[PDB]
Amino acid sequence: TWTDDQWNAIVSTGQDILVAAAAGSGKTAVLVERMIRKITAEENPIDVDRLLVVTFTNASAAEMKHRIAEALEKELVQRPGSLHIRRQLSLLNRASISTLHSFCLQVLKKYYYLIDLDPGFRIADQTEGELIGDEVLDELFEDEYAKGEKAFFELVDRYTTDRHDLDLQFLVKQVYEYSRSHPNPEAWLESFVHLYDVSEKSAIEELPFYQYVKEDIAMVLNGAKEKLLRALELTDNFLDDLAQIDELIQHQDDFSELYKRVPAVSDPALLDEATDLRNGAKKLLEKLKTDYFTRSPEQHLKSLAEMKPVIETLVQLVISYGKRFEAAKQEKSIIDFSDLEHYCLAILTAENDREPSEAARFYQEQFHEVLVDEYQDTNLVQESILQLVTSGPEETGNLFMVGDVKQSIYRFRLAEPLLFLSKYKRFTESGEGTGRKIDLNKNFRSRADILDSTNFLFKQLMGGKIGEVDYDEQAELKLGAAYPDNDETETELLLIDLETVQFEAKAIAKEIRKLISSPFKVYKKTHRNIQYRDIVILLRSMPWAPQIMEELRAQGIPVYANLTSGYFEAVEVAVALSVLKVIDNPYQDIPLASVLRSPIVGADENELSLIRLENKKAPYYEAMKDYLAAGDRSDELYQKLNTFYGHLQKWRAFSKNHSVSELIWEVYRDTKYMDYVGGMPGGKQRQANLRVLYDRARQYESTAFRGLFRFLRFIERMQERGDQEDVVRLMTIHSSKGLEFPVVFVAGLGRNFNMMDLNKSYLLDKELGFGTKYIHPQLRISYPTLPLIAMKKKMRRELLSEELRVLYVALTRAKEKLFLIGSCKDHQKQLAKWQASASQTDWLLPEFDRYQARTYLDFIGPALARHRHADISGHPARFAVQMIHSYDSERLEAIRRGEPVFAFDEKAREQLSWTYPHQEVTQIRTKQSVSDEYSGRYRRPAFMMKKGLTAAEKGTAMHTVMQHIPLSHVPSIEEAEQTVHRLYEKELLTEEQKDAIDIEEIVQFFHTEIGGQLIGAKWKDREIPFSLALPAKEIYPDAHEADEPLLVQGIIDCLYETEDGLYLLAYKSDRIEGGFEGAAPILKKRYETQIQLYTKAVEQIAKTKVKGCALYFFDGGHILTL
Amino acid sequence: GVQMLLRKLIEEHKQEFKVYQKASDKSGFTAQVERMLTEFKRYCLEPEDIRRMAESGTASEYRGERVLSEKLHDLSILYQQMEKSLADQY
Amino acid sequence: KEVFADYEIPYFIDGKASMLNHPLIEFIRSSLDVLKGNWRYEAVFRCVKTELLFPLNEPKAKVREQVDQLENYCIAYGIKGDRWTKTDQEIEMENMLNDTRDWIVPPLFQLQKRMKKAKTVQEKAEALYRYLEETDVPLKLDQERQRAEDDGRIIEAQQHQQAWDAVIQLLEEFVEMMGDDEISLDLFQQMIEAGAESLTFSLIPPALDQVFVGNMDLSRMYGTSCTFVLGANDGVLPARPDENGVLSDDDREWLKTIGVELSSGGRERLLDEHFLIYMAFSSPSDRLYVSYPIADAEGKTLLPSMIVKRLEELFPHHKERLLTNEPEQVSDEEQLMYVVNKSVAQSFTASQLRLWTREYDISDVWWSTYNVLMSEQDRLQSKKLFSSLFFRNEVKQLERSVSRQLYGERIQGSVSRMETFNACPFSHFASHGLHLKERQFFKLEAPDIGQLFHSSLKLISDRLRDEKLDWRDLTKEQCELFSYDAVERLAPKLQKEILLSSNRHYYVKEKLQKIVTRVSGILSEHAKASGFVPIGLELGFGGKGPLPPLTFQLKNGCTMELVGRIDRVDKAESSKGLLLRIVAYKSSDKGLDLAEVYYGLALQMLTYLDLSITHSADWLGMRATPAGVLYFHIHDPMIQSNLPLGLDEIEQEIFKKFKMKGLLLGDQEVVRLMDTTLQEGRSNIINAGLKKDGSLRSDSAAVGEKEFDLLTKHVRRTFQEAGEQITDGRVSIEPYKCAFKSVCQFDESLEENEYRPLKAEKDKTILEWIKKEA
DNA sequence: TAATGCGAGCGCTCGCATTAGATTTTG
Repeated sequence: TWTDDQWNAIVSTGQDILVAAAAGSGKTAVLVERMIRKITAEENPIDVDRLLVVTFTNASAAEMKHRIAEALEKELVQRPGSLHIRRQLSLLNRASISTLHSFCLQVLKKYYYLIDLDPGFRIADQTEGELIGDEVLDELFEDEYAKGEKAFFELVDRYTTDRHDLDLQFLVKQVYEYSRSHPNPEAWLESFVHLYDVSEKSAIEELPFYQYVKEDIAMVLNGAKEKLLRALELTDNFLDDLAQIDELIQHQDDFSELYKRVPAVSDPALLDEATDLRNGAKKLLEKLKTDYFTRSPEQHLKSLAEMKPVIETLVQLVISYGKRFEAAKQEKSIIDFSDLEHYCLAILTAENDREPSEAARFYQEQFHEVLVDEYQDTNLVQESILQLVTSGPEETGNLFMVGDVKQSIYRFRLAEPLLFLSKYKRFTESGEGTGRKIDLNKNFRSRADILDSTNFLFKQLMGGKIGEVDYDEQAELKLGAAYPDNDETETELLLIDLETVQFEAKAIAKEIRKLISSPFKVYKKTHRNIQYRDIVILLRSMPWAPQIMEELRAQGIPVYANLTSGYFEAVEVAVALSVLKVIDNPYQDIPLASVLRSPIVGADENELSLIRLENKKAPYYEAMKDYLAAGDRSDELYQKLNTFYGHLQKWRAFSKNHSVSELIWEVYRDTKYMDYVGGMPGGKQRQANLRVLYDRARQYESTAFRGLFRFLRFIERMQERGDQEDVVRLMTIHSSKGLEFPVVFVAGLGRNFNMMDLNKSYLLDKELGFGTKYIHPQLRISYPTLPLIAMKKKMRRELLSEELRVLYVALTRAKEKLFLIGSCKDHQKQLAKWQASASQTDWLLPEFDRYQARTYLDFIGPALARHRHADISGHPARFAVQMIHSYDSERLEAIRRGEPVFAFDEKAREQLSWTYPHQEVTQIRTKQSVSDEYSGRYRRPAFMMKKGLTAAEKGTAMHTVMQHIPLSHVPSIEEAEQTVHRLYEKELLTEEQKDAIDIEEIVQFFHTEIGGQLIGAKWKDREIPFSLALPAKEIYPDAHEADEPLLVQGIIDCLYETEDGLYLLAYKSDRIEGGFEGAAPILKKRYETQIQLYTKAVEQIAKTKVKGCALYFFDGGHILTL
Repeated sequence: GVQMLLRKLIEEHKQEFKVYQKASDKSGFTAQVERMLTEFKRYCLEPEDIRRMAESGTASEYRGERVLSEKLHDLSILYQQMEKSLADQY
Repeated sequence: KEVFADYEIPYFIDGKASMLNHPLIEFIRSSLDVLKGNWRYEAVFRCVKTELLFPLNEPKAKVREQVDQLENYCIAYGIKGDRWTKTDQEIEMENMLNDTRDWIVPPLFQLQKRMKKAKTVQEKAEALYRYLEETDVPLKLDQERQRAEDDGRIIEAQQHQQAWDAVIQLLEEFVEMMGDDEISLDLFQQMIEAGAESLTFSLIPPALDQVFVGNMDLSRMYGTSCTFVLGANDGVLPARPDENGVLSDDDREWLKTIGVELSSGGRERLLDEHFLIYMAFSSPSDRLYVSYPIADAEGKTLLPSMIVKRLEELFPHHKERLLTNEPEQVSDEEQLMYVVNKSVAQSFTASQLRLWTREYDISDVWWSTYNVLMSEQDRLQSKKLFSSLFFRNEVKQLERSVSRQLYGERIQGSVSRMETFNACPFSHFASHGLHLKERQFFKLEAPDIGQLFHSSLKLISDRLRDEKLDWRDLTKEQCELFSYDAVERLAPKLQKEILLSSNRHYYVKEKLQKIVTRVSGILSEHAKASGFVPIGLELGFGGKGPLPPLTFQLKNGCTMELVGRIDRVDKAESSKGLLLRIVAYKSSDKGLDLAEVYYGLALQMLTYLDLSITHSADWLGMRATPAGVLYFHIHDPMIQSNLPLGLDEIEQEIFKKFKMKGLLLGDQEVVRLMDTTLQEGRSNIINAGLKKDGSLRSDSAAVGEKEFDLLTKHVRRTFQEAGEQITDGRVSIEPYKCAFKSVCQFDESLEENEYRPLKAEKDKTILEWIKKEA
């Protein structure tokens, strides 16, 4: 069965539909069912190709195709005689089920000629793409420095940490990358200045950015009052402070008035804690003063209007960059992933004087409906692409989108969930003349306590400006699971208060084994213990991954986290690169030593120093050779070196005729480094690291770069900048997604969020555009600009909403059990801070205190306190808190030298001594010609060479004629010429070949005894091809072992039969006269072996016999018999 | 060698293109045309045959037909100009 | 090719092999690049390292030794473009660097002449060929051909002269079609470039006994017993309709209905997939294997194709096997299939011995395999391999005979060298022991930037004394006028004239200037306030210089003559007598961390002070007391204020940014001598203050003369205990809580390798620890 | 960036200046 909501999503049509699908909604299943209906139904079925389904991975697309299959055959068995359904089964491979990028590509390949894009264009990976960026960038900057424009230096001096210019080009990249998130990048870039164009005559409360200043001031002022009011409840001074504040609240609207007021006017337990709530006022009111009111509204205006010239210079720079960047790609027929979407948008839009081009008209026709998953993570460009292929205005139309804003965790990639959310507010639950929206609340996948815990937390957290979304019913998760009633399913929180991670990782490890030893069996299925693989520990970041992993392996099962970088500081990698470096340029002291001290060579520290002693001034490379040359052979250190120096020269030569990936593999097999590395701690990961180096070289040979040198820099660039088994899976929350686990640990909750984004002298924003500090290079003074502060106030509450959703995906990835591990210093006092926040009724915590949030803890803690004010505490959620003080043999030794002392003892020894019985033949060529690419046996350019022929070519010509001469009778000199000419006419002979023929030497043969015998014959044939099978050794005496037959293939020039027997005839253009008496013996055995093969070929194959063989020679017209 | 020739033809005759005028520039367009001509020969379609087809779609209003004929037209130019430089001596 | 090579499985591949990796193809390509990109040294060496440019008859060995050293030279000096076309140690070297470029430049240079010269194709095509012939590409190739055969590789030997034919023909057709058409390198090269990509080696002829590895489309087979089908993944096997060509599938589909039949190409091909899959599946007589990878080259997920499902429909009870490089995941039987070869046996068995020690029960097939490998000739090799089982990166102590001849007779110490040893004993051994060098680059590093400021400061003084002027007498005008000249006289001679190499650097010039100009004005203001007058400047400490070397005597023949550099020593007369202090110019923010001094990471200033103090006696004829150690921050600061300021207050804020950090003496006088402007409150010149009573504030970085001699003596003991360890030949690897890190190979997971912790200490805490020492 | 110190002015306040203390997420 289905839900009414799922039913709605499945069958609803006639307009755009937005499906808000909560975690475990079974959206996938309903998505499949929907298409299945339209495709396989009685009324009016449609083909799969008439649908457009976009997924965020090709894997999910592929999985989409499989279910669509599964159900198709099912519907096919029930309707065995359906021609249409069987056809659909064939369309799944041609159908459009893919990522948007995968679609864009299909579009570019089809309509490439509409823009300027090379077919067979190549998509560069994000690495080389940026490598090309740095390149064109350096070119641009150099040009600007050299051009000496005044404005440019003003920009440089201003944004560069002078003594250094690096910081500037990052800003340019940063800005450029941002603009690409817009349907019209350049326009948006020129939109920058519009903000900086003001006057002291301007209304601040009017312009765009003040919207966030207004709201900021509101919160703080109110947060002050509400923070003071309690001080009043605690029980004259608070009133003087309060009355003043209310006074400020009266003028919240007037920024100019605030500049007048704000700056100027502004039990031992409950007694000393009430002074803190008063200090709160001061602190809040003081930060408010410094932020906005330290300098006049008029001063802020002038400051901004002075920056305009700079902003303009900066903009045109980014634009010039983009142009050069695009040009560089074009040269190399290259596009980015950005280009993929923009070139698609270019094709879909043909604007003249905005027109949905003919290309778009095609897709609007083809696609009866379009389905988009994970819609909350859509960008503006994609959306404008979607609206471009979707046919019809919103009220009608075929746009179908599913997702959940609450699960939007990728805003740092510039995805805009407001797009999804703006439609959700614009759409009605019914479909009356508008977009139909549908909610999927039922979670068929998770246990009750989870949904209750997750629902209880975010009810008090997600909302307003910090949630961006109102948390309510039709939003709250609902129980659909049939999980049997069992306990110990209560959500746990373990508060523990460099070693931080240690105390936190231990605690986690503990209750894990508490789950292992104890049963806690996970579940018409059956119960089963924890396999370790059913428990997962989610971190928000991965600085702790390596540490946590360690001790969680120190006791019990190992830990598997999917590590990203730290790859270049990995020892294996360092050494491997060190080897490649020495192969490139042996003269590198450090890289050379790196290899010599690695297990690859294994030189002692004394041995290393012993080497230097030979030559103290020369590079370490020469010091090494100097040791070799003079050294003695029975020397161990010498043996280590000579072996290495041997490999080096091999690798050196190997690389110049092979690729980098090949050179790498060869080095791995020559040194057995990859094998060796698999035999040491964490060797499994080490081997992988070592083979991703190989794969990266593979990726590298498809790039616009080549050679070993470049590869080194390539990898060097990656450095300088960016870089079934049962086990605890340690991974980031962001990587969880549709993944799920019976038991989930979410740790590091007592740690700060990353706000580093809000530090620098500038910020980028979709709406407000560019924002920066006021900077005067000559006066050496700078300070935050009003837009800058506004952009930070906004960005802080948008970053915070994102984190709350990151925490929302974490708790929802749980099936049965949830563990929350946080950390701090003083337990009680924070619970007192938590108490302070937990007072206000209405469920949704104070909008300001949630704003002040820093650690995940500050979200949970207070939202948790009130629990264990009727429904709040009474809410069916189970929590378990724990306050933690945070303080509480022979075989190896045999292996170390010799061997130990089994069931397979006998088999193993045989297989290692085994050889291939027929191995001697495995290298021998099957077909061997005697004169097709399957057989075996200083040229100058024709334009720079002689005007004539070579002995070879002449001979080839001389040969052709003999084989075309009529054998009816003896030709005369002219009868021969006629033939030669006809061969010329029919193009069996080149003009050169024709003029090269010596007719006398051609007619001469037919006057010989042999010639006349050829003429007179019962039967004749020429140019006779043959294939003879011989035992392999009969040709190769070297390999005697195997008797397999090989094919010798050639052409017998001539054969003729008389009343005597069959005779063989061959013509040879061999050089003779320069007597022939003395050449005969030599010629005889130059063609000796060849003629025997012929006779053999004839005698063995024809089962007849060849009596006599003759060879005619054009030089003097000579004949010898064999 | 055919592509080299083609790149020469796609130069001069470029401005007679109804569709690929912009795509003629690109070096990956020569290989695409080279492949199309091969197919034309293998399937016994002479330049005269393509010209013929090109004006079968000319002036019959189904967009996609019009475009198709326009590309068949450009190909026709290169096709018949290739056969003209390969005539009798290649 | 790689796998079967290791598993010793002979094979035959349908496809041909590209020539883009062949020296001849590379040599040509990179040659055009040489003259196109205006002689980028990267391209030049790309050509020279195909060694087709190599001199004739000269032993290649030495040639590569020279080519490499020439490369290193060009990398550090940024040699590019025109720079090419334009005693004992020096000669040898520079007499190589000329010879090398002397045979490299001409053949490649004379080529660009002919090239940029010729207008049409044939003549540019001709110029290229003459570049090949005059360099004897044919000859040098033919030679290489032999080496390949001598080493048992005839297949590789064939491809050489075979490569030559490809190029020549490439030109013939080029000049045949567009020969007399006019063209210049831009399009010319691009055409040659596409020519290379198309080039192909001859198909390798089949052998009598091989595994046939081919495709699933136009490959043909006969009498096959066992057939393996690879890549049965989704979107792969039923190959998604390829999108290529000039005509879409709609165009072709349409054409059909007009009575014209073309190649299928679009959706028909997909219908034809099942026939080809059917022909592949029915190919073998005995066995059929259908396999699909789960992961991806990079690790993305891969699903099986619908065919596997269709197969599981016809064979619903068939189990599917699991191919894995982790033997422990399979039964003892399959585990016996890994021992096919010695190499592969070794590779796997090593990985098994590892996992076993991890308390996992491994199959006995590997123990049997182990004992076999230990019973044969190369037992040693496998022994070295298996030694990985217990590989703790371990450092053998330096013997006595080694360290004595390595480090030498006298250990001529350097404060920095001592810091280095105290940072990591191994790092010392790497730099001063083995004398290792980093490849030098054309980049201007941060360190050698400071050397500029010094040499500018030192230069300004000389100018001042010449005009009989002092920093105090300077005007804002002169401060700029003087600073700029200083860089002018220096800039050219700094770091391979890199400041003159590009345009960005000549903007870095005036930058380095504006900074010096501000610091010059700061020193002036500092001098009009300070009562400390500079005694000596850039004082020769140790070796050959003003002072004597400070010597160290330690047990077991330990002679340490350490040398150094004293930036500045200043003198001030007080009622307490003579006062001395040291000032060192830095680009950093802070100067002294007492915690950092305990472990001997910062010995610079404290050691400089001692000498000045000690020798002060027999030096000038008076006894000195330490005023302290100071660090001057050379920079052009940017102030950040929410308070609107006038140029008056801005000058102040900028001024305070140069407040000196360090360690002072804790008396009212010394403070007032270093800042005579200060009466009450904070000083902007030095980190100290005064309460109304005349006592200095607690915030003061000042300490008693006792604590100074305490820190002093501690440092003395540090040069001692660390001076002996060196002679004792200690190379231990012990980083704290590097350029030689790739030699260190420090691995924390690998046991016995530990990070020796350093604690963050309230100055007094360690000030207390050093108290307890003696 | 807060966040303590340390001085004053007058158990409260400001104001100056240095110190500490942690820091990413890539379907």
